[PDB]
Amino acid sequence: VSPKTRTSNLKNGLTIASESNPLVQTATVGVWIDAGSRNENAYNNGTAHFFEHLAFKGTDKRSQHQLELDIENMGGHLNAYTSRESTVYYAKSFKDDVPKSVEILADILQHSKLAESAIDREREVITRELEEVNKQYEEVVFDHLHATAFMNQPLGRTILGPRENIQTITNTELRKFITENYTADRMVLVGAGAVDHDALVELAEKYFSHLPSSQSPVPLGTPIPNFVGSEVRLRDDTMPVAHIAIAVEGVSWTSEDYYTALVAQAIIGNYDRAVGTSRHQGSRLSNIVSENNLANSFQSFSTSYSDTGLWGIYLTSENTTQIDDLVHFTLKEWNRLSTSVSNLQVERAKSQLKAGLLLSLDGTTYVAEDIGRQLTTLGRRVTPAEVEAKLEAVTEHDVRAWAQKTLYDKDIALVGLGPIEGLYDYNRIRNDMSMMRW
Amino acid sequence: ASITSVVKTSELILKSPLLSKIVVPLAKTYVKFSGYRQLGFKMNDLIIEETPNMQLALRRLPPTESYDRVYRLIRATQFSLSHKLATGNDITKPEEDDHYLIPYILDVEAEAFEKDALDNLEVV
Amino acid sequence: ASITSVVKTSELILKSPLLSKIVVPLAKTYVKFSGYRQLGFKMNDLIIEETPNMQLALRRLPPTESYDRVYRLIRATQFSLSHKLATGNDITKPEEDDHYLIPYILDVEAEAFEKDALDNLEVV
Amino acid sequence: FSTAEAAGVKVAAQDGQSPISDLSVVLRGGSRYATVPGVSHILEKFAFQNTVPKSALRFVRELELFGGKLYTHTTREHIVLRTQFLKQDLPYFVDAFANVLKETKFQQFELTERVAPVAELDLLKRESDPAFTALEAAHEVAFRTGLGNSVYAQGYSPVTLEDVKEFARQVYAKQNVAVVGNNVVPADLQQLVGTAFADLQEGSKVTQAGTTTLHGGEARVRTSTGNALTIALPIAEPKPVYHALASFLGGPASMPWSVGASPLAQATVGTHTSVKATYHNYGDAGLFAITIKGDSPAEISQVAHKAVQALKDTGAEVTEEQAARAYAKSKFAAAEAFENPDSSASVIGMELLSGVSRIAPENVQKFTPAELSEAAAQLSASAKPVVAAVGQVHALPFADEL
Amino acid sequence: FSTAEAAGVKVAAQDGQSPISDLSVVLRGGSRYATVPGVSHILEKFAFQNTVPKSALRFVRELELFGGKLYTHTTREHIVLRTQFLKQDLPYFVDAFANVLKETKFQQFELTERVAPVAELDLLKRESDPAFTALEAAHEVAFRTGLGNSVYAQGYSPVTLEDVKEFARQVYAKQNVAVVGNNVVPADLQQLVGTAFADLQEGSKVTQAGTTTLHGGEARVRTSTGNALTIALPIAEPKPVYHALASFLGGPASMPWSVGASPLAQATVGTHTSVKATYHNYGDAGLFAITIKGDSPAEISQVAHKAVQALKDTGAEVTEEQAARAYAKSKFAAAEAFENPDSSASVIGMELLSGVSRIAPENVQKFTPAELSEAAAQLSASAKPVVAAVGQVHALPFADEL
Repeated sequence: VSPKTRTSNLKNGLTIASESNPLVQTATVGVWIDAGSRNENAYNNGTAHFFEHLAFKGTDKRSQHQLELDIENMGGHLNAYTSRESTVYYAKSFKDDVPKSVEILADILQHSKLAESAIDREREVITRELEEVNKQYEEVVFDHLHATAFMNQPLGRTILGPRENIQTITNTELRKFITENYTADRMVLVGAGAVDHDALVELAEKYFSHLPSSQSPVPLGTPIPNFVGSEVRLRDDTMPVAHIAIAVEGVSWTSEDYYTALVAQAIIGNYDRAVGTSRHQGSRLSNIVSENNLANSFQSFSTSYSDTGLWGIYLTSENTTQIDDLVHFTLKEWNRLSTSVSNLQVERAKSQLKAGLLLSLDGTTYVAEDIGRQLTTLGRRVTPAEVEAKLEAVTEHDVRAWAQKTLYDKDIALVGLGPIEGLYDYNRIRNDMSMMRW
Repeated sequence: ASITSVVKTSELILKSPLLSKIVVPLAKTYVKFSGYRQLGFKMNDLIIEETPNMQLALRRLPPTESYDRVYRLIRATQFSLSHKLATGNDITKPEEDDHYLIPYILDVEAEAFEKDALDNLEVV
Repeated sequence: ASITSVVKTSELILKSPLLSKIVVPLAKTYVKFSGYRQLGFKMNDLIIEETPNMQLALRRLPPTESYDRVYRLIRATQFSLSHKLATGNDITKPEEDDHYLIPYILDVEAEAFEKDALDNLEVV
Repeated sequence: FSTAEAAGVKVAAQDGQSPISDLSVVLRGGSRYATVPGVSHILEKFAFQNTVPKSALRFVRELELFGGKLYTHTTREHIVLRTQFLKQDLPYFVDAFANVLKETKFQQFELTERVAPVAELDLLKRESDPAFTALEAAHEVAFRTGLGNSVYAQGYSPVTLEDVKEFARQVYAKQNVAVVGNNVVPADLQQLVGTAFADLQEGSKVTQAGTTTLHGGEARVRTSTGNALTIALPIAEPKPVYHALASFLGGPASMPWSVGASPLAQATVGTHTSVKATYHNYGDAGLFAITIKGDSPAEISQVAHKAVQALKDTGAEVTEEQAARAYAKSKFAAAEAFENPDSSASVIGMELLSGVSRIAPENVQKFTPAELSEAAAQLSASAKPVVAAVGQVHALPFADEL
Repeated sequence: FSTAEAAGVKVAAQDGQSPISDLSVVLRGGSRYATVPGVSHILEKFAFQNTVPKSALRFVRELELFGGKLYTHTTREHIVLRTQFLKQDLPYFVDAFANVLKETKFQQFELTERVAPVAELDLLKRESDPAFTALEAAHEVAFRTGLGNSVYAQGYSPVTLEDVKEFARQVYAKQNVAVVGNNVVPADLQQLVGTAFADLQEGSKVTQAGTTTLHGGEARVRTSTGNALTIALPIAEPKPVYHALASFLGGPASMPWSVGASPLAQATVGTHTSVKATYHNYGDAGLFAITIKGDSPAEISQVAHKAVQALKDTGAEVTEEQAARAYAKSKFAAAEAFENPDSSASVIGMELLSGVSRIAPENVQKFTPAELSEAAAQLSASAKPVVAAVGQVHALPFADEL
C-alpha cells in the first residue's frame, strides 16, 4: 500500500497534489496544465510548442545564461513537454533543492520575457525540427493517424504546427495563448518523492498566488470529434521496414468502457522479436506473428482524450511479401474479441493489468506524471483499491459487448509508411473487421 | 500417433515385469522380421518427417548425425531401386540401432503439448 | 519500331527545309489532338516499356527523373479511372514535355545494334 | 538496505511502502571475468531458459499471470537479473531464481535458436548509437583484456555451448551470488533465500585472468551509421574526485532547447554535436572518458579540440562557484543512481560481492576548487591518452592532433 | 629505353627481337594524388570504357581480332595501362590510348553497372590474402593521407561520377602522361605518339595535397579470411641500403619444400607461417615492412618476436658472407623487376614523370656489413613502430609487446 496522495487548493483555484516517499533523496516537482495544441486554432497552430521553447529563453529577471546557471547550481534538471491536451513543466531536484526549483517554474510560466530577438532565433530551430521529425517513424505514423482520424478537427492538427504559422507567430499571439489557457483552475502543482505537502502548499501560496482565474471555471478534464474512416499511404520503397498503424475510435478518460477497452487491448498485447520472452507470450496474435515471422514488433494502444480516443495497433515488419498476412491475422484476432473471448482470456488480461497499472509507477518522475495526468484528466488521483475494483468489474460479457459496438464491422483509420506495396486497399483491410462465418 | 505417446506406453510396459517378459521378445522378433536393418537403416530413419514438429527436430540434430542420416537414406534408396540388400558393414547391427532422434522429437513435442495446455489455462 | 529508327527518320525530315516546313506544323497539331498532355503525361511516358532494352533504359534514369515518372503514371491512372482531365498545373505545358528518356534508350539500342553487327563480322 | 547472510548467500533488502517489489540476483560474472569473449552476455541471455523444474514457456506464461516483468543486463563487473512483481508474489520469484541457478538445462537448440539471436539483436540495437561503439572501443584500447574484453557477444568470436556451460559452473555458485530486494521485507527474504538457495554449490570466487594493465593507443571503427569520438584517459588509482570532475565538465543540458553552462556543453556551441564526460570506477583501475557524438566529422573535430582545451583550463584553476556546481551535480547523480533499480542493484551488488561499502548520496564529498583543478591537471598530463573514432574515421581527429 | 619527347609527351622505347610488343601508358595518378578515396582505382577501371570514337564493346571485339591483351593496375604513385600485341599492330594501340585519354565519355551507367562492380571484385580478391590487408593497413597508419590513402575503392566511401570526371581532367593531360614501349621501334613510336597525342590538353602536374607525414601506431582489422601481422618502420630518408636489407632479411624459401637460410625464414621454423621483408621506396618517404601471415595467431606471435630480434641482431653484426648474399639477392631482385612488364613500365614511368634515373641491375650498390648494420640499427631504433594485426586481433601481438 502506497502512501495517500494529499490534495489542497489555493483561493485562485490552483490544485496542489503530492505523494511523499521517505526512501528517496530526490524529488520531482512540476506544473501539469490542462491545455495543449488542441486549444490553438488553425492560425496559431504551433503556439503551445513555440512557448515551450521560449519558456527556457530567459525571464523578466534572469537571462537565458542566468537561468542555465541557476538550474546547474541546484544540481538537477528541468524538463517540459507539450501534447494535444496536456502541457507539463517539471523540475527533478534534490530534497533540499525543491524550493528553488519551484521558484524557477513560477517565473518561467508567469513572467517569461518572450523577446522578439529570441522568437526569431527559435523560428529557425523549430523550422529545422519540422524537417527532422521524418526520422522518427513512429511519430510520423501517429501524427498522420490523428490527422486522418480527426480530419480537419483540432485533434487532427500537429503539435509543431504548419511552416506558415511558424513564420507568423508573434509575441502577441504567444501572450494571448498563455493568458487564456494557463489559468489557475486549469493547473495542478504536483510533488512526488521527498516533498512535504504542507511545504509545497506554502511555496504555492508564495509563487502561484497571483495567477489569473478563468471567467468560467469548469472542472478539470472537461472537453465534438467525428471520427473518419480513412487511410494515408506514405509509400517509400527505399525503407526496409514497413510501419503500419490501424485504429478505431476508442474511449475517453471518463468513459464507462475505459477499463473494458484496456482489458481488450491487453488481450492482444505487445510483441517484440528482440525480447527473449516474447516468443512465449499467451496472446494468440503474438504466437501467430512469432511462429510465422510476420513482424519485428507490434504494440496495442488505447489512447484517450477528454471526449474521444483511438484504440488500435502499431506494427513494424520487414516481411514485405506477407504484410497482407500480418494485417489479416491482426484483424482476425480483433474479430475474436467480439465472437470468441471467454473468461479465460479476460481473466488472464485482468491479472496482467492489475500489476501493470501499479508497475508503471517506478521512480519519482513516473509517480509525478501519474498524479498530474490523473488530476488533469479525471480531476482526482484514483486510489489503487478503486482501480482494482473497476478492473475486477470487467467481465467477458463486457469485453464482447464493447468489441461488438466498437470494433466489429467498424471503419478504421489506417496509416502505412515504407515498403507497403503489399498492404491491400482500404476495402480489403476494412472487410477483415468482420467474419462471414459469424 | 505422437512419439511421446509411443515412448510413454512403452515405458509403462517395460516397468511391468510380466508385461516386459512377454512383450520384449515379441518386439525383438518383430524388428528382425521387419528387415529395415537389412537396408542399413536405423529405426529412427523410418519415422515420418513431413510435419512441423519433425522438421524442427531434424534441424536440431548435431551436424554429424545429420550428415550420416542423409547418407543412410541415400544408401537405402540405392538398395531399394536395385532390389538388393545390404551386406557386411552396411547391415545395421543391433548395437548400432541407436535412438539418435527420439530425444530431439520428445523435446519438440513436450514444448508443443505444454503450449496447447497453457493456451487453455483458467485462472482460478 | 526502334526508338533509333524514329529519331533518325525525324532527323532526316528536320534537315530538309521543305519537309520540315510541312511536317513540323502537322506534328504539333497531332500532339495537340493526341491529348496526352491533358492527363499530365510527357510524351516519353507513353513509350512501351515491356522490353529488355526499355527496362534497361528505365533502370539508368537518374533517381529524381525516375520518381517523377512514377508519380505522373499514378496521377494519369487516377485521371483515367475517374474520367477526368488534368487542370491547372497538372496539364503538361509544351515546355515541360522534355525527352528525358530518349538519350538513355538511344544508348541502350546503340550498344544492342553494335553487338548484332559485330556478331556478324567477317575477318577480311 | 540491511545486509545479511542466508545459507551462505549474501542478501540485502530494504522494506518500503509500495505494492511493487524488485528482486535482483547480482552475479559476479560480468565481462571482466569472462573466459571466452561474449560468454557473460550469452550467460545473461540464457537466464530463464528451460530449467529442469520449469520450461521457459511455462515460466513466461506464469509471469504473465502475476503481471511480473523480467529485466536482465551484463556489465563489465556483473550480470544482473531483475524481476518486478507485486509484493505478495515474493516466494514464486525466489524459487524461479533458484531454478535458474541450480537447474538450467543448457541445450544446444536454445543457444542456436533463442539465446544467440537475441544476443545479436541486443548488440545491433546498442551499436545504432555510435557513441556506444566509441566508448566500448575506448575500453578495449585502454585495458586490452579484463575490463578491455567486449561486454557483448560478437559474430566474429562464437561462443559455444561448452563455453557457456563452463562459465555457468563457475558463476552460478554461492560465492558469486548476491540477492538484492527493493521493497521486500528483509526477514521474509532471508527465510526464503535460505530454503531455496541452500543446495546451490559453494564454488569459488571467479577471478580476472591476469592483472589489470593500462595501455594507450587508437581505435578507428569505420561505420556508415553516424560519427562519434571518445577521448578516454585510463586511471591507475580511481579517485572519487573524478566523479565531481565528470559532473563539472558535463556535456548535456539541464533544461530543454539549451546548451548548458558546463565547459563541455560550451564546446559544442555552433555545432549539432553532443558531449558527455563519464568516469568509470572499476576498483583496481578507472577510465575518464569524453564522448562527443555528432553528424558532421568536422564539427566533431572542432568540439574535440575545445574539449581538450576545457580539460586543460580546468586543470589551471576552477572557481568556488564551479566547485559548488560540481558537488551539487555529483550528489544528484549519486542519488538517481541509487534510485534507478538497474543501477541500485549493482551498487549494493558491489558492496555484497566485492566489499566496497556504498557511498550514500548524502555523504558525497565536497571537493574544493584546488582538488578539482588538481584532478583535471593529472588527466591533461596523462602518458596514455586513448582516442576512439567511429564513423568517417579519415575525417575524425587523431591522438597526436589532440 | 631511349627516352625522348613527342608532342610534349615523354616517350621511352626499347627495340627487341620478338613478335610481341608491350605498350604502356603510365599516368601520374596513383592513390597518393587521389582527390577523393578510391578515385585512382575507379579511374583505372574506367580505362577502355566508351569513348566518343569507339565503344568499349567495339574495342574489345577488335582487340580479340588482333589477339591483343589489356592489363591495368593502380599503385600509390601511378596508374598503369598496358597492352600486349603483335609488333605490327602498334598504330592501332597508340590510337586506342589516345581515344581513352582525350575522349572517354564518363557515363553514370558505366560507373554503376560496369566500373564500380569490377573495382569491388578486384578489392575482394586482393583482401582474400590477409597479408595484403595488413600491409595496406600499415601504410594507412604510417602516413595517414597521401601515401596513407587506400589504393583501392571501398564501399564505405563512394566515388561519384563527378569525382572521377574531375580527377581525369587533371590526370589525363600531357604533363602527367608517359608512354613506355617494350619491343617497340623507338622512332616509330615517337612519330605515332606525336600525331595521336598532339591534341591532348597540356594540363598541370598533379601534386599530393599536403606534405608526407610519418606516424606510428596500431591497426587491428578483425577479419576471418586468415591471420597476418605487419611490423612496419616508416623511413624519413629513403636509402638504397634498405633494398639489400630487405633481401638479406628475406623470409621466402629459395628452393621447393625448404625454409631458407635467411634470418626471417629461420624464424618460421617449427611453425606453418610465412614471412616477407619488403622495402617500399616512395621518393620522399620509405617503408620497411615485415609481414608474417599464417593459420595460428599464436604461431604468428612467436615468429613476430623472432622477427624483431632478427632485425636487432642485424643491427649488431652482419658477416661479410651475409653482406655478399644481400647484394646477390638484391641484384637479382632488381633484374627481375626490370624484366616483369608491370614493374618495368612503372620504373621507367618514374624516370620519365619524375626525374629519378633508374638504377640498372648491373649498377646496384654493394653495401658493406657495416652499412647493413647501420641500416638495421636505425630501424631497431625507430621512434615510430607501426603494427597492423589482421584476423583474430585479440590473439595477435601489439606494438608495445614487440
